[PDB]
Formats: sequence, C-alpha cells, structure tokens
Amino acid sequence: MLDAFAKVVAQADARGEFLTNAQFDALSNLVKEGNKRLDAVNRITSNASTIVANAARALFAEQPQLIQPGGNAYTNRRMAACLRDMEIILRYVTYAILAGDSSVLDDRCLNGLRETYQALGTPGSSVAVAIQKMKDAAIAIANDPNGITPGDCSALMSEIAGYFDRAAAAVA
Amino acid sequence: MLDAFAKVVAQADARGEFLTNAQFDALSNLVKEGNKRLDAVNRITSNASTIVANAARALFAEQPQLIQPGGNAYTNRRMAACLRDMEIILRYVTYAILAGDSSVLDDRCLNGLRETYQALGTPGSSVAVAIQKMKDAAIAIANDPNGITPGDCSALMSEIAGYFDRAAAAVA
Amino acid sequence: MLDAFAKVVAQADARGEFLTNAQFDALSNLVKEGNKRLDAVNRITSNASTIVANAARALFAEQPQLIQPGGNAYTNRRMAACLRDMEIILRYVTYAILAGDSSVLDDRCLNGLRETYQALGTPGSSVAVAIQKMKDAAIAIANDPNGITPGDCSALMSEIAGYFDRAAAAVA
Amino acid sequence: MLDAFAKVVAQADARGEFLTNAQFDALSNLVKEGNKRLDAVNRITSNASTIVANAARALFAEQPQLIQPGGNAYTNRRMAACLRDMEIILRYVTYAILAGDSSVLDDRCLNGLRETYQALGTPGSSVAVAIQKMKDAAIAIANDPNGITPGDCSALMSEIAGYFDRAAAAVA
Amino acid sequence: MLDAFAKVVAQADARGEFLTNAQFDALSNLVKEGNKRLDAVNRITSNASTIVANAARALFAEQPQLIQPGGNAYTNRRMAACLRDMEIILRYVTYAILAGDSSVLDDRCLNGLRETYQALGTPGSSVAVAIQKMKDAAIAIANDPNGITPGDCSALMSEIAGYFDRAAAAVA
Amino acid sequence: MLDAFAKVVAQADARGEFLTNAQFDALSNLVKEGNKRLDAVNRITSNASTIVANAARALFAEQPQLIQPGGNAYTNRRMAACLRDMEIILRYVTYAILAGDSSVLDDRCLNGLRETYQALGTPGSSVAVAIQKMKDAAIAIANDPNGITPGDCSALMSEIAGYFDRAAAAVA
Amino acid sequence: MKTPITEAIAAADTQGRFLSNTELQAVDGRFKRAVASMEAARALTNNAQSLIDGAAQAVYQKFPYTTTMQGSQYASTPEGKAKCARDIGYYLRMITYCLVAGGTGPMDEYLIAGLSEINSTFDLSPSWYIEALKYIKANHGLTGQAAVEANAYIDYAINALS
Amino acid sequence: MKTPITEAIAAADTQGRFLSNTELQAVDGRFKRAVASMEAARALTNNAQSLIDGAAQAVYQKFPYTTTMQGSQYASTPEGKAKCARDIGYYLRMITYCLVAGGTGPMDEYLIAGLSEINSTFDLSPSWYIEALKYIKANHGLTGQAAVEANAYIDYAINALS
Amino acid sequence: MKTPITEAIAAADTQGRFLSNTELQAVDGRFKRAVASMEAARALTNNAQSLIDGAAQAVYQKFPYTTTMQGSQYASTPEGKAKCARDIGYYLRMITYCLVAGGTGPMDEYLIAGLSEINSTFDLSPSWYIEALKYIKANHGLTGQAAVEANAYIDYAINALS
Amino acid sequence: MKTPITEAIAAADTQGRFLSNTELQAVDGRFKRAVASMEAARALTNNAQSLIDGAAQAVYQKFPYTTTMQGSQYASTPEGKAKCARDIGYYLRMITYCLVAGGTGPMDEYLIAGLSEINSTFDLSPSWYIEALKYIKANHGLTGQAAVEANAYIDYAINALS
Amino acid sequence: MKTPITEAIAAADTQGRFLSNTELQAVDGRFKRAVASMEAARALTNNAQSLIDGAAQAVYQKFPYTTTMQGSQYASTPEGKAKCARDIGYYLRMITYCLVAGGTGPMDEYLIAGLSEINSTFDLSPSWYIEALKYIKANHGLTGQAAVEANAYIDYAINALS
Amino acid sequence: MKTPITEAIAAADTQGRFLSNTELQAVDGRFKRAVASMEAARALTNNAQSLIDGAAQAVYQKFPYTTTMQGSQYASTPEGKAKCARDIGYYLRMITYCLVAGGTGPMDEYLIAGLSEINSTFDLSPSWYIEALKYIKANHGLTGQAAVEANAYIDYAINALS
Ligand SMILES: *[C@@H](C)[C@H]1/C(=C/c2[nH]c(/C=C3N=C(/C=C4\NC(=O)C(CC)=C4C)C(C)=C\3CCC(=O)O)c(CCC(=O)O)c2C)NC(=O)[C@@H]1C
Repeated sequence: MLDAFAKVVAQADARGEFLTNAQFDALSNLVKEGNKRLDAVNRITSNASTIVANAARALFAEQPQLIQPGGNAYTNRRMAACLRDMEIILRYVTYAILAGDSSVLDDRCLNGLRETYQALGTPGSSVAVAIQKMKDAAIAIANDPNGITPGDCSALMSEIAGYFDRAAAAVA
Repeated sequence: MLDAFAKVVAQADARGEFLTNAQFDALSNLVKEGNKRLDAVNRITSNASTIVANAARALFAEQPQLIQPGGNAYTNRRMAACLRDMEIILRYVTYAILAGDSSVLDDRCLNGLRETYQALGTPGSSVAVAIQKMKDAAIAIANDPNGITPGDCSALMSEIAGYFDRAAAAVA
Repeated sequence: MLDAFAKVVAQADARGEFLTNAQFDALSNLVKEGNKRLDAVNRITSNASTIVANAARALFAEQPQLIQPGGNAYTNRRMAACLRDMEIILRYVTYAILAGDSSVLDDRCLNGLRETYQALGTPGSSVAVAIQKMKDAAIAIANDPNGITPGDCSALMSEIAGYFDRAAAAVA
Repeated sequence: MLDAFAKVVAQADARGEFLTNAQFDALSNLVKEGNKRLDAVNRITSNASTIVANAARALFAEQPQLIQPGGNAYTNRRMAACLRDMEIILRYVTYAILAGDSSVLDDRCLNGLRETYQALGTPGSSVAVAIQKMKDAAIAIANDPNGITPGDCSALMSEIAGYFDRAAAAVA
Repeated sequence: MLDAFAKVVAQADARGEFLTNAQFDALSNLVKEGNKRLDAVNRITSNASTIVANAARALFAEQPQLIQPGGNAYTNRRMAACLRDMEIILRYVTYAILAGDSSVLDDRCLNGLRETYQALGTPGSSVAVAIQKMKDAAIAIANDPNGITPGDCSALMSEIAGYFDRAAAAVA
Repeated sequence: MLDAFAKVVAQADARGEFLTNAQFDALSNLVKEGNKRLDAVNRITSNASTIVANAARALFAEQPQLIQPGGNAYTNRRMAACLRDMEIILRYVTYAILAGDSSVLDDRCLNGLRETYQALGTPGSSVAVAIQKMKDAAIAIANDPNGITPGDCSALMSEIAGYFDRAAAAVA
Repeated sequence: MKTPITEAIAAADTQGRFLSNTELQAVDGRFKRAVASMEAARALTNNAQSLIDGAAQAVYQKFPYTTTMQGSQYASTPEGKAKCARDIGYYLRMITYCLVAGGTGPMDEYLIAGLSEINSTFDLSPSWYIEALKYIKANHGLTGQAAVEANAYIDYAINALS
Repeated sequence: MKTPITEAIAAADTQGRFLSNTELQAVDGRFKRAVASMEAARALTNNAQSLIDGAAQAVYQKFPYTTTMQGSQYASTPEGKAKCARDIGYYLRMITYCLVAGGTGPMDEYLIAGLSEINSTFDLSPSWYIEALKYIKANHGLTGQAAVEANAYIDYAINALS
Repeated sequence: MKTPITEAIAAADTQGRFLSNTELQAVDGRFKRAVASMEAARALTNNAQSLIDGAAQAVYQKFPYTTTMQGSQYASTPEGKAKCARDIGYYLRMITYCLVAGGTGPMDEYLIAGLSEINSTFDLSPSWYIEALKYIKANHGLTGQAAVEANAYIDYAINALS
Repeated sequence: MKTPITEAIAAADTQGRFLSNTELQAVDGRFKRAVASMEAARALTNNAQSLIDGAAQAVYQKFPYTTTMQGSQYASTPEGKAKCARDIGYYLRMITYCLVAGGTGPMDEYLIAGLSEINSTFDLSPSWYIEALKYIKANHGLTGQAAVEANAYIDYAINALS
Repeated sequence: MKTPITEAIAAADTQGRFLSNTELQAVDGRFKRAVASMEAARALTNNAQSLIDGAAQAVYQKFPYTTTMQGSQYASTPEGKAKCARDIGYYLRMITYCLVAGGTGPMDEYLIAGLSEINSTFDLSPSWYIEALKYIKANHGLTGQAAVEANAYIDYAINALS
Repeated sequence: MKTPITEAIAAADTQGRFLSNTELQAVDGRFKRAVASMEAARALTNNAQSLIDGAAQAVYQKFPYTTTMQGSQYASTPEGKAKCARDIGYYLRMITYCLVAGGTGPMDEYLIAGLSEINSTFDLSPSWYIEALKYIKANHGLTGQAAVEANAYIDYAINALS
C-alpha cells in the first residue's frame, strides 16, 4: 500500500528524478491539513458501531426481502456476515482517509469483491446501498461543527466521499 | 451433506414454514423402512472386497487393452489406483444409501471426477462399465431372500440403482 | 525427470518389450563418451559466475533501457532477480547436460516461464538475448583445447547448444 | 479412552482369555441400567449453564479475595478463564458418566492440571471448592423425582459423585 | 513487554487504585526528558555497525584463543554467530532505552541465554567482555557534546549503563 | 554424520594443521580395502529380510513370554513394531559399514533409544539378544567364501562386529 | 447439517473407511427414537400459534419495560411487536426442525451461528428469549418421551443464550 | 478403543462441546442392540473349542499342502499345528470382544493393525484365515439378529484379509 | 501491553531490525500528545467519586427496572448497588490508565478481553454500561484536546460494548 | 525415475546449487559400472524365453497345488498359465531395465509401487514369485561382476516380496 | 512502502481492527516532524549536483586506485566515471525520498534489497559508497533538526553497507 | 559433512530405505577417484609454504594499496601481513580437506558459511582472495587428473567469492 507521500516518491523514481518545488509545495500542504484528517478518522472511527447498525436497519427497512426467509441476509449466520462486511468496508475506508490514498482500499478490500458476491449469490447492488448509507452518516459525523475548532474541511469531505463511492462502484 | 431428513428441513426453511402433514407422513414412512435400509448397507458393505475384485476381473476380461503394456491399468501402481477408485466409488454409494440422499456422493465424490479422468487420460467410459458391474452385484447381494425376514425391498433396490447410475453418468 | 538411459527404458516399457541390440549399442556409446560429458559440466560449472556476469554486462550495454529508471532491471531488487534468473537458467542447463535429456530443464525450469514473464511485465525476448550470450561463452569454455586430452567433442557441443536454444525459445 | 465395556475387554485380552459368565452377567447389567444413565447425562447437560454460573457465584461469595484486585479471578480475562475451566471440568465429567469409566476424564482433563495451576499461580484448592459445588447441584438435578418414571438411581448417583470427587482431588 | 508508563499502570491495577500525584508527577517528568531519550537511541543505533565491529576486534585482540583453531569463534560460521549475537544484544538494549524498562530485554533476550551458552560450550564470561565494550562505546557516542543542544543527560546515561550491565551479568 | 574420511579432516582442523603422511597413508589404505566394504554392504543388505525374520523367530523360540498374551510383542501391532525396530537397527548398521564410522548409527539411531524402551516398557535386554542374533547371521553372510574373489576380510568383519555390539550395548 | 446420520458417515469418512456395525447401531438408535421425536414435532406444529402468542405475552409480562421503552429494539411499537412474535416463531420452528432431523443441526446452522453478534448489534437481550423458551417448555402439554425430546432442544437453546 | 460410546464422546470432544441428543440416541442405539450382541458373544464363547477344532480342519482340508509341506510357516509339524489353532483362537476371541464392546475397536487395535506386515514377514497366507472364518460363519449355529451380529464381525475380518 | 512505544518496538522486532526514524517519530508523537492525555487523566482521577456516583444514577434513571427487579444481576439490593458502582469505577479507572499509557492496552487486557463472556454468564446488559459511559462523556467537564483524548477512550469502550 | 544420475541432480537441486565434484564422482561411478551392468542386461535378454519357461516350471514344481487347485488366481487353466508366464516375464524384463538404467528406478515405479495391494486383491502368493526369482538367480549363467549386478536386482525384488 | 503511516495501518490491519488513538499519535508524530524533513529534502535537492560532484572526488581521493586500475568496475574510464557519479546520485536521490516519505521505505525497496548481491556480482566495494556518504554527511550544510533528519538516513545507508 | 559417502546414505535415509546398487556405485565412484584426489592433496600439502608465500605476494602486487593504506583491514602492518598469510593458509588448507574427503563439505562448513558476513564486517575484499586463489591455480604444478581435482575446488572457492 502507499500513502499520499510514497505515491509521489514512486512516481518520481520511475522517472529517475528529484522532487520539484511544485511537488514539495503540494506535499507540504497535505501536512498543513493534517489536523483535519486526524479528526475525520477519529470521529468516524469513534462512531463505527452506530454507523454500521443504523445503516443496516435502513437497508432492511428499504429492502425487506433481504431478511425474509430465503433472503441473502436471512438466518443469523448470513446476517452476521452482512454486518461484518459493512464494518470491514468501513474499516478500509478509514485507512484510506489516514493514508490519503485509496491503494490500501483497492488492494486489500475491493479487488475480487465483485467476483466474490457473484459467486456467493449476494446482491452486489444491495451492498452499494448499504455503503452509500454509511457514507452519508460518516460525512455527517465528520464535519459536524460542534465540539471543534471552526474552519473549512470541505475538500477533505469530498475526498472522503470519493473512497465511499469508489467502494460502492466496485460491487454494484 | 444432507440426509433425507435434513433435506426436507432445508426446503421448509427456505420458505420459512413448518412441516405439513404430507411431509410428516412421508418422513414417518422412511423411518418405517429403516430396517430394510440397514440390511442393504450391511450386506453390500459386508461383501465390499468381493464386489470390487469380481467386477474388475470382468472389466479386464472384457477390455484386455486396459492391462496390455501402455494401457491405463498397466503396472501395479496404475492398477492399485484403479482398484482404489472402484472401492471409493462403492464407499460413497453406501453412504448415500444410509443417508437416503445423494448429496454426500455428489459433493465429496462425483464432482470434479470427470475433469480428473480427462486430465489423467483415463477412459471415463471404462470406469462406467466398472461401476455398472458393481451395481449388478451389489443389488444381487442386497435383495437375496436367503438369511432374512421376507418382505418387499423393491423400492429401496430401485433407489440403490439410482446412486450407481448417477455415478456412472458422472464420468462416462 | 529422466536421464538418457531411463528415457529408453520408459519407451521400451510402454511397448512391453526388452531392449534391442540397436538400443544396447546406442546406450553403450553414451557410456563411451561419458568422460567428455563430465568435462563439459565441470568446466561450465567451474566458470558459472564469470559466464553470468559477463553476459549480463553485455546485455546491458546492448539494451541500456533495461537499466534506465523505469526499466525492468532498474533498482537492485529487480537487478538481483535478473541475475538470479540467469544463474538459474544456466543451472538447469548443466543438469540436462549431465542427464543427456532435457526433461529436467523442461519440467522444473522452462514450463510456466513464459506466462511468468508476461504477467511480471518482463521483456521475454530480452531474456533470450541473455541466454544466447551464456550459450556462446559456455560452449567456448567447454571445448577449449587447452588443459585436456585432445579429441572430438563436436557432437556434445551441438547437444549443449540445443538445451540453450531450447530455453531461449521458451521465453522469446 | 475406554468405556466400561472396552475396559473389561482390555483386561480379558492381557490374560488371553474369553469372557466369563460373571463378566457377561456384570456387563449385561450395565445395559439394563442404561436408561438411568442417559437421563443423568441429559439432565446435567441440559442445565450446564445454570450449574456453572450458580457454583461460581457461590465460590466468589465464599472467597471474595479471588475477585478483589490482584486476585486470580480479577479482570474479565482471568474470570472468563475461571468460568471456562469450570465448564470444561463439568464437560469431561459428563463424558465419564456416559462411558461408565473415568479414563477420558483422567487422560484428557485431569493429568497435568495440578502442574498447570501450580505454574499459573492459581489456588488449586479454590478450584476444588468450585467443583464440589457443581457436584451437589449436578446430583440434585440428576435424581430429582419430578418429571420421570420412578425407580432407584442411588448407585448411579454414587458413581457420579465419584468422578466429581476424583477431579477435585486432582487439583486440591 | 512494558514501557515505563505501562509499568506504573500495571502496579496501580494490582492494587485496584487510581494514580497518585506522585506518580503523575513522576511520569510527567519522563515525558520532559523524552528528547534526550530519542537522541540516545538515534545516535547509538546510527553507529550500530561501528560499535559491534570495533568491540569484537578488541575482544579478539584481548583473547586471541577465541579465534585460534578450536576456539569458539574459529571458522566463519562461528564468527558470524558471535557478531550476530553482539548485534542482537545491542538491538534489545536500544529497545529498553526507548521503553524506559528492561522487560523487553529480559523476556526476549536475556532469559535462557546463560543456559544456551552453557549447552553450546561458549565462554559466557567472554561474551560479558564483549558487551562491556559496546557499553563504553555506546555511552561515549550517546553523550558526546558535539552536534546537539547542551544540557545534562547524566541520569539517562546511568540508566543506559544499567541495561548493559544487566545483560553482561546474565551470561557471565 | 561423518565418514572415516571427514572424521580425520575434522580432527585436523580443530588443531589447525594439514594432514600428515601417517594420515595420508592410513586413509589411502581405506581406499584400498574399498572393494571388500562394498561387498559386505551389498550382501548383508541383499539378505535384509531373511536376517530379520530368522533372528526374530529365534528370539521368540528362546523367550516365548514376549509373545504370550500380555507380552511386549503380543498383538500384531506390537509385533510389527518389534520387527520394524530390528530392520531399523540393521539399516543404520549398514550405513556405518559404508561410512567406516559409527556416527550416523549413534546420532540417528542409538541415542535416546534406551530412554525410549524404558518409557515404553520394552525389555531392552531382549532387544540386545535380537541384535546379537542378526550380528552372527550378518557376518556369516558377509564373509562366506563362495561367490567371490578370495582374500582376507577379517579386519572388516571385526569392525562390522563392533557396530553390532555397539548397538546391543546401547539398549541392554 | 448435523444429524445422527451425517455424523455417522462423517466419522467413517474421515477414517477413510466403510460404515461398520458401530455406525449402523447409531442410525438404528435414531430410527427408534424418531417415534417420540415426530410426536413432539407434530404437537408443537399444530399448536404453534397459541404457544407463540402465549410466549410473547410471558415476555412482556416479565419485562414490562420492553413494551413502554422507546427504541427500535423494543416492542413498544406495532412494528416491534411483529418482529418480536416473528423471532419467537423462528425459535419454535427451529426446535421442530431439530426433532424431525434428530439433531441440533438445523438450529446450529440457522440460529446459533452468529447469535451473540446479532443480539449485540441490535441490542436484543438474551433473557427475553430465555423467558419465551421457558414458557414453551412449561406449556407444550407433551408427556413421556415426547416431552423429553422437546425439552432437550428447548434447553439446548437456553444454554446457547447463556 | 473404537466403540459406539467412545465414538460418541470423541465427536463431541473435537467440536469442544457437551453431548447432545444426537450422541445420546447413538448410545441408546448400541444399548438396544446389546441384547443380540451378548447372545452371540455367549454362544461363540461356550462353543469356542469345537468351532476352533472344526475351523482348523477345514483349513487343512482345503489347503492340504499346509500339512505336508516343509517350513516353519506350515502346520506340517505338531508345533506348527499348535500355532495354527492358537491363531484361530485369536480370531474367534477377537470377534467376541467386538460383540461385547459393540464395535470393531478390539479387533482393530489387537488384530488388524500390523496384520499385512506379519502375514508378509512370516509367509502366512490370508486365504488360510479367510477359510477358517468362513467355517465359523457357516457353523456357529446362531439365528436371527444374533447371527447378523456375529456375521458382521466375521465378514469385517474377511475384508481386512483381502 | 499495547502502547505507542511497545507497538514501535514490536514492529522493529518482528522485522528483526534496529529502530529507525520511522518508529522514533511515533514515540515523539506520543510524547507530544502526553500533555493533553495527562491533563485528562488528572481531571478524571480528581473527580472520580462524583462522576461515578453520577453515572450510577444515570443508569438507574434510564433503566429503572434494574432497581426494582429481583435477581442477583440487578441493583435492587444494597449488594447489587455496590457491585454496580464498583463496575463503573472499573471502567473509569481503566480509561485513565489508557490516557497515562497513551493507548488502549490497559483496557484491552484488563477489561475488553472476556467482556462478552462475562456479560453473558452473569446476565449483565451492555446498554447499562454504555449509558454510564455516555454520562461520564457529557459531564467530565474537560475542554479542548483534553476532551478529545478522554472521549477517544470512552467511545472506544462504547464500541466494545456494541 | 531413480537412477544414479537423477539422484545426483536431485540432491544438487534441493540444495539449490550447481553440481559439484561430489555429484560428478557419483556419475562416473555409474559410468564405470555400466560395463558389467550392460553385460548382464544383454545376457538376460538373449536368454529371456528359456529362463522364463524354466522359472515357471520351478514354481509349479515347488507349489504343485497351483496347477490343480480351482480358482482364477491359479495356473490350473491354460489362461492362468499364460498370466503366470506373463507375470514372470514382467519381473525379468524389469530387472534388465534396472541394469540399463543403473538403479532400482524402473522396478520401483513399474513393479514395487502397489505390489502388496495387487497380490492381496487377486490372491497371488509372494512366495510364488520369490521362487521364480531364485530360479533365475541360480541359472542366469553369469559370472564375475556381471553376476553381482544381476543378483543385486534379483535380491532387491525378493526383499520387496517379503 | 514503509512509512510511519503505512506502518500505522498495517499494525491495525493485522490485528483486524479500526485505527485507535495509539496509531493516530504516531501519524501526528510524523506530521510534526515533516517540517524538518522537508527542509532537509529541499536543501539536498537544490544542492544535488555540487554534493554529487564533491562526493565523487572524495571517493577518488581516498581510493586513488579506482581511477588508474583497469577493469569495468573501476572509474578509470569516462564510462566508469559516469556510472560512478550516477550511482552516487542514486544514493542522494534515495535519501531525499526517505525524508519526503518520513521513513526508510523508499531506500529499502529501491536500494537495500539486493544490494550485497549486486556489489558482489559486479565487484563494487562498499567502502567506496560509505566514503561518498560521509562526504555528503560532512558537507550538506544543514543545521539543527534538519541535519539530524538528513544524517539519520545517511547513517542508515552506511550501516546497510557494513 | 558433505561427502560422496554421506550424501549416499542421506539419500537412502530420507527415503527410509536400505542402500541400493544406486548408492553403492556412487561410493565406488569416489573410491576410484580418490587416487587422483590424494595425489593433489599430498602435493598441495608438501608445497604449502611456498604457494602461500607466493600467493600473498601476488595479492600485494595486484592491489598495492593493501600494503600502504592505513587501517586494520589492510596488510600495511606486520600484524596485517600475518593475518593475511594466515587467511591464505586457511584457504589452501581447506581445499586439501576437500580433496581428502572427496567433496566440498569441509570448505562449506568451515569457510563458505558466514563468508559474506565476515568480509562485510571487517572490510575485507573478495577480489583479494580470488587473486590469491588464481595464483595457486596457476602454480600448483600438478598435471593430469590431479590438476582437474585441485582446480575443481579452487574454482569452487572462486565462485563462492563472487
Ligand atoms: C571436450 C569437452 C574436450 C575434450 C575432452 C576429453 N576428455 C577426455 C578424457 C577424460 N576426461 C576425464 C574427466 C573426468 N573424469 C571424471 O570422473 C570427472 C569428474 C570428477 C571428470 C571431470 C577423465 C578422467 C578422462 C580420462 C583420462 C584423461 O585425462 O585422458 C578425453 C579422452 C578420452 C579417451 O580416453 O580417448 C577427451 C577427448 N577434449 C577436447 O579436445 C575438448 C576441448
């Protein structure tokens, strides 16, 4: 996996060149927004359980057939698996937010997922709805103005939205 | 794997319903024929060696090219493998008879077998003849009127014939 | 794997026949040239390091892009792998020379190699050049008239050339 | 492990003799009391959780120092281990009751236990109290006259008491 | 393993009490000297190779019998092992300096070491000399006034000396 | 393990000296008797089965209590183990004869054997008789003047007797 | 699925051998016990509704707060009460499956696996289900061995919940 | 040792759980079958000598060469004949053990393990024992389920020998 | 025990190497954060009693049935109320340990490991503790980064309980 | 296939290294021994028929019952006698392969692997083949090292059969 | 690639859990240190050419034989001198990567892995590079923490070379 | 230790079998080659001093800087020159051991294992030893197969050093 910093280094090397002032300046800026990134991760992570549970309740209220007998989330074994999958999707998304790169999310979570649900018979599009849900809650909790120093986090939120959309698109 | 009983339970659940009197009555009947099923398994199993050995002798007398040099059963290593395969086919067939369901036979024995012989270069149709043979001997030994309480076992014999035909068709 | 001797035995068996005088005479001749074969292996093996190192230097002088940044042999990790691969190709070629059969070379070295380079993104044709190089040096060192009893080794050299061409063709 | 039946067989063999009428008669009697033994196991097993939980509560009320900070059962990790150990002691005791022999209890549970607590720093005598407790509850639940065909189970109860005392003595 | 902080926590818990102002004040002071501790580790670690190599040269000049044929450091295999052992002793000593506790050094390096040398036939006292040596060099390099902000590191140096003496005493 | 040649090398090294003419002459002589050593091994090995079987028959005729019920060789499992042990003792003895050193016999066969029989309850002295027996047969078959070039093998036979006595003494 | 029959063949299969008298006696063991098992299953199935409706009330009676307290995990809403009765029906339905199959198999795969995770995630209390099961235990109206069979699986559920 | 009871607890033990109704039905299965098993064991034991003496002769009759041929593996000597009868008694004795225990356990540990090795090492022919077992099979004089039990273990031995 | 420092050396140790700048920056990271952590720990410790007494009441207020219901798992007895306050003190005490150590280590070893087993065995409800933790969260009276540190560990506990 | 040459490269290959003087001396060892081996192979091949016809008779002479007894495993039928001679030819043919290859390889893959299984399944007695091999051993008419080579492989077969 | 950030998530990932305060303090640790790291990287990059040209000369000065001796591994040819300066630029370039990334990662993957193999195969002497690195160490002209950062990675390289 | 003989028994041992003709031909292979090996060993041993004194000079001649340069790794001191000659004697002594043993064994255990580590730690250059070995190679004065044996082990050393 790579973090936003190693990502630039890897590109510089393949060309065999030193970093340019543009790159230094760009990376120097990531460092400046560091505080906002630590808060985002802390908050989302700090509400992990609520985010997963509330999103699933909504999913099931919206698509009751997933829990009717025969449904893919019917029986506690399949239900636990469903909840586990959601918590896992959320876990890798928070890693990407800390890293500032989706590599970890792609290599260790998203690849092979589509094939896996296809083979299991799990409605991949239903998973997309699940993650879309956590996305909204996650961001709502991330940039809530209460409890912290005021300032703009809009760019970080849009980036955070990216990783979520990225996962949703990988199974839908 | 499933036995005839769990098979009904699994169907009832996927629908999310209790068993019906038809089902109770049907399963209650399997219990009534239990004695005949224990005898079938005991007898066949009790003549395992004879069944395999006599069937193979016949196979080889019918298709001498399997044992000529170059044949797939030429050399003691390939011959032992051949005999082993027959005993294994017979073993899983007796499990199905005890269970009253072919699942164990399908999941743990028949699947991938065709691919396996194709890749090894083993004449799958020759295997079919081998099993057809054990079938006749097995049934002959199963419903031999000597040595036991008289009664009709015709339905069980036809079921027993099914598993054998099922395996033969899976490699031919 | 097989050596030239077991190779004849395996052919004799598949037919179910004893060896013929032609075969005895043919195999008896391999034994007569044994000394030349031991010398070939000893010499090549005795100059293993020089052969690999000198061949690689030439490869890199001929195709400098393999070591420019981004090249497949750029960075010490990829370079070590490259050198390792060459030493490994050479190692299996000397086994074939001792055996008098390419089986060991084919089963344990050449098969899957083309697929492996394709997947890694390694210019297979560049590897062919590398091995072509060791070929010339290897043979040059094998039949150098200095230091040994004079005699004809031309047939052995042509055989030795075969295994090298065989490997080169397996990746190109 | 051995059950009361194999135990007699093993003794007969070491002497190289057939069973005597005394032995047949003795073993024939174990078969006659079979029903009582199935009930004992079913009942105790059916109240597994209650037996362990109620016994532990009593242990802790009697020896509060085991749960004070620094105590061997202080912290949820050590407490879970304690409860686990009790359930495990109870589990192997029910196996012995089914078998009619303490071998399984001795080989797979009691041996090395004393050494294990010594090394861990666990008050072995405190464990003895724990098991003494389950003993009383277990037997109370085993021969409760309500809910079953009346008859004498006194001999079985005394045997059941034996395995419990046997475990208690192995750690105290 | 524990660091100076977890060490206090573990003691507080076994008593079941909160930290006292003495403890807070004491731990608050470790934090204040943090900078000195990072420098110590960086410097020693930054001269790892020199420290080991120079200490060994001295050991061998002082006890030439260790490298004479038959000596425990005779042959490159035993010599590499010797050098490896020194680097390993040094490695665990730097972990203790970062942690502010010798636990990691004791549990993962020192225990069983004496038994290990006894069984191997390695002069444990000779090892003590080796480590005594690295001690002097390590400390010399740690509190060299050149290249850094001036101040007192005497207490840290005495602590650093402790871990070294601790290892030396564990094999001598 | 070591062969008579490496044994001399290891002694030369511990002293850090080259081989002396005495040593060269001594080792040059082992080479001269090579033919006798190859014959010894071939013959004994060529009669492996007969040697073990005939020796065991004698052991059992001499100590019938080993096969009475309760005896350590009673039951086919213990009997197979007994025969296996004999074949294994014989196998390692032939390795020593090829090597011209008992190291392989000591390190990989004799050490821990006494402890092993003590713990198993196997009459170690009875094993000694078994091996004494194979000794006599082995030597009888080794220096039988029929079928080979005449000459003196007395020294080799006495050496061969040594390894056998060495094993017998290791369990008795 | 775990039944006396699949257990019998699994044992023979791991040892890579044919069934023996050992395994056969086990299957005949279940065959003979089926009579009492089927009787239990039948009775539980014919009286499903009243036992379910009775068990739900027993829960609400013992833990009155589950009907007044606010939150989606409680039955303080018509929706919550439907989910509650549904869950009870699941338990009852599973024990009949165990009786028909002759083992815990059905319950293990369909209900026990993942249980603790679920009760934890949706804030459902085990004692709520243990209470409903005790009601079914005291009122199924079965006697003799038919009651022993029914109770065997009810208690099995109780233990998984504690 | 392998018995319906030890098999029942081994299964529960590997899954690290308490015995369930599944295992219990298996033990009751053996308990109910014990009646026929004990009857077989008793009859075989009371008629041990004549069956053994009969079986030995049946072997000598079918393979006459085992009485004239020279070698220690044959019964062409009073010693060889004693070993032969002894071996037959071992087989008979083992099948009674299997009947009392309710499984192949006794035979597996005491006779099957190592069998092929032994017959190979001492040049003993399997067909010799298969012949003796067939004699015992045709002449034990048992009927009904007592015969099915006895034959189950005799045939089990036959298969191990082939 | 899991702390930023032990994590740093464990990483270096598994890779069998010396500490590098990578690990050192992590330790300095904790060193700089210690200031806010210590402030939190101090404040929580000085106000332990009132927060504990407040949290207990908050639990009894939200789940009134825990004070009237009969059973040893409830605080409907002076003994049950002592156990309850004791358990709350355990939670509070553990989060201060996490602040002093700079990681979850203390809580993980002493409280999380085995938690679910315990709450299951003694019929203790998680929501009871989640409620007590929320009270401590809303009333510790800390501000700035000292509050972020305190809340980080409180929420960590909440998640382990759900 | 196991030959002095494949053994030499396998050793080098597992250690992941180039051939050394160690392995080379082994190959020259086989090269020098080939002279006696080839002589043996040639002689056995030129006299195949008479040795085979002689060996079969030796078997029938020693075990006369194999010609009169009824059953497909015996040579009491023209078919059984053909199978018998065929099997003998297989043994002879395999030892010549071992001589040409310089190792047991051919025999191991083609004849030893599965041997015991086969002799067991088709009721073939090992002593029958051991007898045929002893005949070939006493009558191949070879002398010197050519006899030592031939006998080495004959005895090797004898041991596999016992 | 090994950075304080990837190390932080790898740790959480192996334990299969969410990031905690433990890991976060480590990332803030690197974030705060970045200021000195970036300053070092910038200075090294702006003065790359002169440091490289200086370091090469320092090597030729200390080991004069590398300029006169004949062989392709030496800089006794314009080609050899180009390769030499190129290699020095590689080292310098890698340490700036380590400063920007905050860890040894870049150097480990791109330069350390396979180093000894390469220096061995092409007869390149480590002391040649250790000399060039010492020159860069004494003349980068950095002060304060910017020098500590730069030196940390230079010394790291020195150790890999010895 | 690795010799043609220990290799022969190791092979048989892993396959858990008796030695066969395969292994025996390998030992006879070494036995026949011993004649040339012993001749080499003898000649190298009788001329040890002059070859050692010659080889040292050859090194100093090719790499003159090893005699003037300052540092303990060089022979610019009487002590360094003694260590240098000592090391050369070690190499020579080891190749004679290989000749007597018939394999690389002695050299592998005593010299190759750990070589690269040592040359790295004490800044010793491989080309220094490769040079000394080439001198011994060109001046041992052996001819025929005695030279092939000697050279086989010299070149083996050369490769380990490159
Ligand atoms: C072709 C490669 C060149 C060549 C070879 C050549 N070699 C020989 C003879 C011998 N070679 C050996 C070598 C070995 N024997 C071994 O056991 C081993 C492994 C340790 C080796 C390396 C030997 C012993 C001999 C025989 C004795 C001798 O020195 O001659 C020959 C002669 C064959 C013959 O006897 O007629 C030849 C022709 N000759 C060339 O011109 C090529 C450059």
